[PDB]
Amino acid sequence: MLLPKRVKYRREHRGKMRGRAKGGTEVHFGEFGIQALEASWITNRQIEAARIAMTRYMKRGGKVWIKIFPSKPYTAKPLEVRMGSGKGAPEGWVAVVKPGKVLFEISGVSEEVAREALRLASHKLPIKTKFVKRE
Amino acid sequence: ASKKGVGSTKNGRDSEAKRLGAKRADGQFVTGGSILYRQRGTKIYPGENVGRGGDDTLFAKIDGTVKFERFGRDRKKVSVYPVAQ
Amino acid sequence: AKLEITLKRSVIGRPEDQRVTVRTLGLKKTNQTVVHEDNAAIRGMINKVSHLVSVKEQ
RNA sequence: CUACAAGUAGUCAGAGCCCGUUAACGGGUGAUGGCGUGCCUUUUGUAGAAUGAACCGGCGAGUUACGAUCUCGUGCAAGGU
RNA sequence: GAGUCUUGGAGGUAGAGCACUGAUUGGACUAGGGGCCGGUUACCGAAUUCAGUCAAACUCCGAAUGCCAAUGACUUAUCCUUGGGAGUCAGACUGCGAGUGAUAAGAUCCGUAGUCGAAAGGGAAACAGCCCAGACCGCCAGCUAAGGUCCCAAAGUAUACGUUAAGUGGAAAAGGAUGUGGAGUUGCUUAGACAACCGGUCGAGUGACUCUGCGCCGAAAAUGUACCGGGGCUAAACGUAUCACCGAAGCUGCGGACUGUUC
RNA sequence: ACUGGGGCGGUCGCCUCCUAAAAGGUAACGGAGGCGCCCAAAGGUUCCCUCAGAAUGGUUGGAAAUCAUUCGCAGAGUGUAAAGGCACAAGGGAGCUUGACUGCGAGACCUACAAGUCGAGCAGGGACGAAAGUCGGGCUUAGUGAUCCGGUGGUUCCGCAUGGAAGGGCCAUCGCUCAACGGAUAAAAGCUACCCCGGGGAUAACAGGCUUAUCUCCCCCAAGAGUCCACAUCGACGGGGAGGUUUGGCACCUCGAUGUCGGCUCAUCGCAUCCUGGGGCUGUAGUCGGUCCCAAGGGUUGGGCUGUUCGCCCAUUAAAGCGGU
RNA sequence: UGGUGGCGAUAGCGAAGAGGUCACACCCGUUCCCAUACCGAACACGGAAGUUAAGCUCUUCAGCGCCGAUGGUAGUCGGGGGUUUCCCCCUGUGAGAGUAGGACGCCGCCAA
Ligand SMILES: [K+]
Ligand SMILES: [K+]
Ligand SMILES: [K+]
Ligand SMILES: [K+]
Ligand SMILES: [K+]
Ligand SMILES: [K+]
Ligand SMILES: [K+]
Ligand SMILES: [K+]
Ligand SMILES: [K+]
Ligand SMILES: [K+]
Ligand SMILES: [Mg+2]
Ligand SMILES: [Mg+2]
Ligand SMILES: [Mg+2]
Ligand SMILES: [Mg+2]
Ligand SMILES: [Mg+2]
Ligand SMILES: [Mg+2]
Ligand SMILES: [Mg+2]
Ligand SMILES: [Mg+2]
Ligand SMILES: [Mg+2]
Ligand SMILES: [Mg+2]
Ligand SMILES: [Mg+2]
Ligand SMILES: [Mg+2]
Ligand SMILES: [Mg+2]
Ligand SMILES: [Mg+2]
Ligand SMILES: [Mg+2]
Ligand SMILES: [Mg+2]
Ligand SMILES: [Mg+2]
Ligand SMILES: [Mg+2]
Ligand SMILES: [Mg+2]
Ligand SMILES: [Mg+2]
Ligand SMILES: [Mg+2]
Ligand SMILES: [Mg+2]
Ligand SMILES: [Mg+2]
Ligand SMILES: [Mg+2]
Ligand SMILES: [Mg+2]
Ligand SMILES: [Mg+2]
Ligand SMILES: [Mg+2]
Ligand SMILES: [Mg+2]
Ligand SMILES: [Mg+2]
Ligand SMILES: [Mg+2]
Ligand SMILES: [Mg+2]
Ligand SMILES: [Mg+2]
Ligand SMILES: [Mg+2]
Ligand SMILES: [Mg+2]
Ligand SMILES: [Mg+2]
Ligand SMILES: [Mg+2]
Ligand SMILES: [Mg+2]
Ligand SMILES: [Mg+2]
Ligand SMILES: [Mg+2]
Ligand SMILES: [Mg+2]
Ligand SMILES: [Mg+2]
Repeated sequence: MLLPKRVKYRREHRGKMRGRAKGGTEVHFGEFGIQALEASWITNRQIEAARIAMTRYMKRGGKVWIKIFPSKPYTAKPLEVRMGSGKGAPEGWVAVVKPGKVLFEISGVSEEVAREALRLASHKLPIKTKFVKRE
Repeated sequence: ASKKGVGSTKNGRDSEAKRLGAKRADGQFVTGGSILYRQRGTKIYPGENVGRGGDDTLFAKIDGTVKFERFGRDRKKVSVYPVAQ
Repeated sequence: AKLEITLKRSVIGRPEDQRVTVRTLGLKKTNQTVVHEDNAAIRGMINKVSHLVSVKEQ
């Protein structure tokens, strides 16, 4: 389960998710990839589900790149507490994903296999996505 | 109606804001003594007829017109020039 | 070169800065018209409140 | 005027009927039409499912003294009392 | 004094970037460590290097605005001082920028603009805070705003070209689908395709893919139809365009009162 | 005292950063840290200087002591937190010193006030320097506390008939974890279900409302299970909703009273259907079932235990529904 | 050439050449002033046998660094709209990156 080895601050602002992705909008390492059409937090749990789904269908053939890394911590308060008395404790890790971001790339399989592997992974993610090719 | 116990924060402190920055505009007439800029360190340097106080305050040593101006490549100064007389 | 400037919209519900500009053109009432010399000063005021006013060129 | 009507009770519009005045582009009543959630207090906000008053009448709350100060007025004025 | 134009300036946000700090992906590459003999391995690896991500407390950069001034110009009438008298120190919602929260709350807490508060009128069925707009009085005059024009209900059963068949309009998601409109790419086809029917027989198309408009399913709550205000509507819905008209206590007209300024 | 009711926990003044929306300012029991000093040089001045780290060589000696060379915007240092600064150094070294001066102070910043900050320049008398000049502590920004009262030193001041004195004044300075840090007193803890008054829906507990984390239900993908076979049945990792019966969050109505659990009596509504009616699929031979679809017409038991809701149990039943009001 | 200034490295690094009578250096000494936490290395005082090897000066170069448009894009003031964690439209404005390009110095004063 991906998370950073250390972090400077354990509790961060949630921030905002306006705009298209700054970078990573083209398939760069792989041949094929899956691109975000919508903005969302993607949890490290969702990245592992998506990774496994595509990797199993490829039969561990070829090669998968995970282009997002869940670096941003998010907090939650304990169940049933009142508001205030300091920020909640660190809960998990997310990657912020804006429209245009290529999330995964695949190489070393056919386009037919790539399409299906990435379709399967798409259903694990909380965003709409499009299959993309390198140029 | 039950109420879950809650913790505490170890934060909640901050010093008084120190009202730093520019106190007179470029092109404004000042009297001698007028504080031009309050700062930590030399964000801006003393130029012509300007002094640097013990806490890095820049002040006019004469009456005249304030000019903030580029000081070489990376730095800035502020100067005071006498009026045309 | 003169401009007939008419206040088409109310200043109610508008930011103070727009309200002030409207009033400084001498427009105190909806559908009032004022005449000013066409210049960069007045054109800029009109620009700032173009949504509130209408301009005939005399 | 009123027994097919849904009403903070009025208001504006309005026939009909009955009157006739401090004589006025009058008075009474009101089919029907439009609009319309009392008053007060307290509130971010009250038609309020918040508060107060059954109704009517009477009574019922910034005063006076002595000081201070300001404005205004008057008398006299480097004096005034 | 203020607005606007012009000119100068301070400042590190949005964005962006990786030059620093921190995080981080892949490749090349190995110092070193771990399995396995001073010897070797699909086990991890610091540095280096190539490429690639990210940041409230990163910045080689860096706006729009806002702010401080100067200078006249055009405009406007405020502004300052002293003294007398207060009230206020529970705010609300809306939009935008943040935090807290679960990027919940008609939540909470700041910033910023508005409205309510302390604002009646028109619209949003009804509805402090939304849209339009500020009520000195009178009028059985007129023009407009938002919002509207089949009937309730004032004004178009307007015009033109399209779309929708779901009462969608007139509440909802992942996702699912030969719904239907428009574009475009492309495989194959009278050297006879595709379907049917023993690779050959039969006579014009047939099959993918992308983008996009409008619909469909997903869609179960408690007194009674019960998110169109109702009737009802296939336009009386949606898109685009055009012109008429209605529509307020806005503006104008006519009459009256008062306040202020100037003469 | 603050307090997303109060109690309990935590906090209370000062400094630095972020939040803070590119002037300044700006909240929350928002996110991070510091302070209540230290230094007689770690101050002043004059003069000289350059750091981290790495590579390579070298006795002891290593990964790393001291030595040498080379590369080296700083990757160091700057008493201490952080930020802003700083390599003509504000960093390092040495000599001489005490300006870590007295009287002040045009003019500014900051600011409700009280305070707080900067300051050229003038005079006195100095330190360093050949001179120019710099010096009224420290790279900058924390290291602090009003008044009253009292102590100590100084004093061309006052001295209750006069001379003194007592005592006061003025200048200097000392005594506060007065830390709840603008300090109520020199001096202060609890219980009240025996309680009372004034108030508040400004503020909690019931019910309602908004929200829907939690809860109940329904879905998507399909890895697996199911001899084989994802989809009879079940469905991981993940993803999307609906509902508003749970626990809560919020504190919007009600504190000049909205009686508060369960049961009894009387129901009525929803359908996510317990039974009965009609069906599709089945890992449906039959009899039984499983699962999904339609369906709310009617029906849906009596007891033991417990205040109980619920639950377990006995015995039945076609069935012993789940929820709202 | 040497001294001494001003100008954002367009001035700098790096690389390859060229030059020295005078000037600037290195260079040669430690008696003297002065000097090294040890060292005449440096600083200081003196000298001229040597040398352009280095500094210095002058050419050439775009590898690094630096400067840098236009267009487009992001963002955004104002005004509207929506399917409202966000998005779209319109009059303005407008980066950063990237790039075309510039650039291996420009301007004084004094002395010889
Ligand atoms: K009526
Ligand atoms: K009551
Ligand atoms: K607001
Ligand atoms: K409908
Ligand atoms: K609360
Ligand atoms: K010293
Ligand atoms: K206190
Ligand atoms: K109740
Ligand atoms: K569902
Ligand atoms: K109550
Ligand atoms: Mg409860
Ligand atoms: Mg100091
Ligand atoms: Mg009837
Ligand atoms: Mg009748
Ligand atoms: Mg009614
Ligand atoms: Mg209230
Ligand atoms: Mg009361
Ligand atoms: Mg009563
Ligand atoms: Mg950003
Ligand atoms: Mg407020
Ligand atoms: Mg609120
Ligand atoms: Mg009020
Ligand atoms: Mg007002
Ligand atoms: Mg109103
Ligand atoms: Mg209405
Ligand atoms: Mg009201
Ligand atoms: Mg009509
Ligand atoms: Mg509908
Ligand atoms: Mg009209
Ligand atoms: Mg009218
Ligand atoms: Mg009017
Ligand atoms: Mg008139
Ligand atoms: Mg308290
Ligand atoms: Mg509490
Ligand atoms: Mg306590
Ligand atoms: Mg700002
Ligand atoms: Mg600021
Ligand atoms: Mg006292
Ligand atoms: Mg005596
Ligand atoms: Mg206090
Ligand atoms: Mg006190
Ligand atoms: Mg007892
Ligand atoms: Mg007793
Ligand atoms: Mg009581
Ligand atoms: Mg309340
Ligand atoms: Mg409650
Ligand atoms: Mg209630
Ligand atoms: Mg509140
Ligand atoms: Mg009552
Ligand atoms: Mg059903
Ligand atoms: Mg550029």
